[PDB]
Amino acid sequence: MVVGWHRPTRLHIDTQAITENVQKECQRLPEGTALFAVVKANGYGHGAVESAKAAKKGGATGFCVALLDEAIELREAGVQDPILILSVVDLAYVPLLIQYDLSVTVATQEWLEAALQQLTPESNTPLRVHLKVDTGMGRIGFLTPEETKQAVRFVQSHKEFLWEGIFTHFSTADEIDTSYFEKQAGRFKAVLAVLEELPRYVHVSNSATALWHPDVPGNMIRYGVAMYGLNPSGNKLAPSYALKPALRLTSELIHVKRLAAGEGIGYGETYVTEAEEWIGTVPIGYADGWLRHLQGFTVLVNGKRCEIVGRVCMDQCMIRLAEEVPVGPVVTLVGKDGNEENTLQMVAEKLETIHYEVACTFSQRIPREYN
Amino acid sequence: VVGWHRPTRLHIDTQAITENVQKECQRLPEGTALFAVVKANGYGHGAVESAKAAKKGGATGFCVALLDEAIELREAGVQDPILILSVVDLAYVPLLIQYDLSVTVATQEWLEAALQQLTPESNTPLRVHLKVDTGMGRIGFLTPEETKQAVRFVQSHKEFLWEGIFTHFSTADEIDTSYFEKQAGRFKAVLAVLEELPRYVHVSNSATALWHPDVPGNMIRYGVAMYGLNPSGNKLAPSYALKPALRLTSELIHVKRLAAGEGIGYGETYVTEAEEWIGTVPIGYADGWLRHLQGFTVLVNGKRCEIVGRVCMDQCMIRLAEEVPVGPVVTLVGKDGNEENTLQMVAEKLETIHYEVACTFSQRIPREYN
Ligand SMILES: Cc1ncc(COP(=O)(O)O)c(C=O)c1O
Ligand SMILES: Cc1ncc(COP(=O)(O)O)c(C=O)c1O
Repeated sequence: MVVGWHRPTRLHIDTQAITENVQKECQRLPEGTALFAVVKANGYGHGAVESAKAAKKGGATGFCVALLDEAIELREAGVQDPILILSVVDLAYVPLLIQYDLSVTVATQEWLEAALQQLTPESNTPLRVHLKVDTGMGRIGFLTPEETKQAVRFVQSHKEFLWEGIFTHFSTADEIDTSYFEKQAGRFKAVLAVLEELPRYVHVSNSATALWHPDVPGNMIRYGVAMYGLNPSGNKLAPSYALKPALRLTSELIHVKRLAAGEGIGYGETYVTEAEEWIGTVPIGYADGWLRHLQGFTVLVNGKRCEIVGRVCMDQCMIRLAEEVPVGPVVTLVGKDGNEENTLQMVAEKLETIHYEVACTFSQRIPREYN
Repeated sequence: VVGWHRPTRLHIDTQAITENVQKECQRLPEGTALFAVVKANGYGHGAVESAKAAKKGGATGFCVALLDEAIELREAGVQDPILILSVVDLAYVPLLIQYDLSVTVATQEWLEAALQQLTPESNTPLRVHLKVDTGMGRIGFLTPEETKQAVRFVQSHKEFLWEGIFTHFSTADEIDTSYFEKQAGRFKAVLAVLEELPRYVHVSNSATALWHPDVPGNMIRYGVAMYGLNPSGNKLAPSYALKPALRLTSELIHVKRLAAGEGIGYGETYVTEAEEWIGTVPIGYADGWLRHLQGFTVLVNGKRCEIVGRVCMDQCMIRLAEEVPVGPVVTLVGKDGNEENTLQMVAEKLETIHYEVACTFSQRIPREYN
């Protein structure tokens, strides 16, 4: 697939915003605490490499990725810092981990026992492994205190290995009620407790934890959404410091026409003109990530809100303009214009999801520009 | 970034796309041509590999939405006619000319302006396809009086060619054919002022081709049907057996048994009602597998497995029946045993149409062909 360069639709990524967002968080964490920038899913749709480079200038000394291929892309970009693949890697790819000196998470001894084989008798390239203990997310990890204790000692029983860290992940750190959270921490504590040695990286925090549960054991935080300026808790809580939106979505009217009252517009004729109306055509559709369920949403033109009317097409949608306008004026889908602003949170709410998903859904067909 | 190292894949059955195009071509007046619309990267399946498959099947032309897309096709070796269905900014007229691409024209001014930039020259015309708006409400000339001036203008200057004219139906798949007839009537009008017609007079898409085969015109823009999807969703039965060409797969990468009353996934939305085996599948909403796919069930060893707990950005959890090890294949879309998952179903869950599900599957999921 290609990216719509010759089309007015565009995604603007304010890099400095990321940097600012990262710097400010670094300032609120102890001097013995590292900031790892998690840029998975192509930097949550903003672009990994750039998010990665912007995150570094802010104080980040490590990176968190979700796939082997994503960790490799960073290396290929010149990223020379620790990179942690947040999930289970296929044994068939162990050698790749050694080649790019990537850090992997381990969730079972089975993987480690098999990983040992296919691993040089004494390699000068030990495999950096972070053991994940699952005290509540229910996804992956050891359900120790005993299981981890066995995993760790096994990891140290072999020069082929090198355990960089041990971590857990909270499922409700963005929740008003903190009862469940406190339980996960208990399970993590119960469990470093059974050990006698600790790796260099003991991490448990994500954006939400870092913002609302600061006084929590650990020396390294995995900073995600917050660095792109998005409130990790939707609109349930206020960040500890003013985040700064890094994503803007722009397009332009490429056709403007007046329709008589009583005319149907779009598929299924879900909409019918109520009177003389000015309808403008915008070159962005669901195939670009501007989902169909966005119909009643309003975008910006010349500082005024305009209702998308009618079914959102695959490659475009229609907005009822306020007053007659030529084609060409810029249409702000996400971002500020005049006294009005469209937040990714707003789009998420219209879609009944979280901005996490909205940002990740924006197709690659939409060119991203960084400044 | 393509996740080639992740056990998650998208299987495109090109032979299927080919067969779908063929059967259409056979029930077609034959004299009438079939143009394969492959915008949005072949509706998520891959534009080039789809086009190529549709040509083997009988397609003698292509429909794209973006100038960029048309150039992908050309640079890929496609010498057949490529029609850009949207309006192309004037500043890119030279490129249309360069790659000899057909362009949609929905206004008079565009034509008058493009003329100046055109010639000055006497070599290759600008293949124009005029579009009248008789209902959709999107782009195009909205009266028969207009377009008349258009074709009149186009046929006057040797810079253009007027390769065709068309319109687009908005409800060609609704059981109620009311609004469909209206549009057909207006496009009828319309033609009923022109004393000549261009090489192509297209009007129908998947839906109308499948249910309104008797509508006038000599070429159809075959869209979703070639991909094996019911253009009406589940409202009408396809005029012929469509073979879906898309399949989505992955595999279990972590299996475990949880105690009763154990929470799973963000917000702790799911709680074990008793000891059970949970599975972890490497695919989440960042791949297009949306959060609202929560209650949905996938297939492993020919058995439904409910996706429990929240869907994460990169993966999700499923409840397994028997226990079992890591490695089994997970069919999110397709057949497995006697069970089957359709985009339709996936569409039903998300509460939208398969068109959308297809186009949302992230670039991060490797497409494999055969
Ligand atoms: C294990 C893990 N930690 C941290 C993050 C980041 O959390 P958040 O994006 O809320 O800050 C994610 C990223 O994909 C992750 O799954
Ligand atoms: C004008 C036109 N015809 C055909 C296709 C739609 O064909 P189908 O409805 O079969 O998907 C498209 C979409 O890109 C198009 O807009």
